[PDB]
Amino acid sequence: SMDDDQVAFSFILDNIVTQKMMAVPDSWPFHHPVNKKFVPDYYKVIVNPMDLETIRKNISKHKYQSRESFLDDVNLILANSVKYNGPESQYTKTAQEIVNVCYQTLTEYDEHLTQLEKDICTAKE
Repeated sequence: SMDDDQVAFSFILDNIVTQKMMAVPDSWPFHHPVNKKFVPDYYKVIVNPMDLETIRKNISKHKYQSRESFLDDVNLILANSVKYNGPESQYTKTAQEIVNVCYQTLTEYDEHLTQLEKDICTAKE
């Protein structure tokens, strides 16, 4: 957490969110938790809400020690959209672009994230 490997790892994840996932066109509705004022039934239907701001807060708190836990929350954003909006909703297509560019960027950074993950895991000993 305070160690530089965790901080460097969190920094890379935050940059994927801000530079790539939040840059997806029309992605604003995913940037923050759903507003109940405009979507009144949302929290009755979706039991485990997730959004990009919540992911960034988790990164800031160093919640993620590897990409598997990060991806679990990223994929939950899409899972909720399929359930709430439907599999062919414009909003679900946006969520899929967000998820897709996240995976693509992780791949571009693989060798580097792999090293940080290994060292973070090593230090947990």
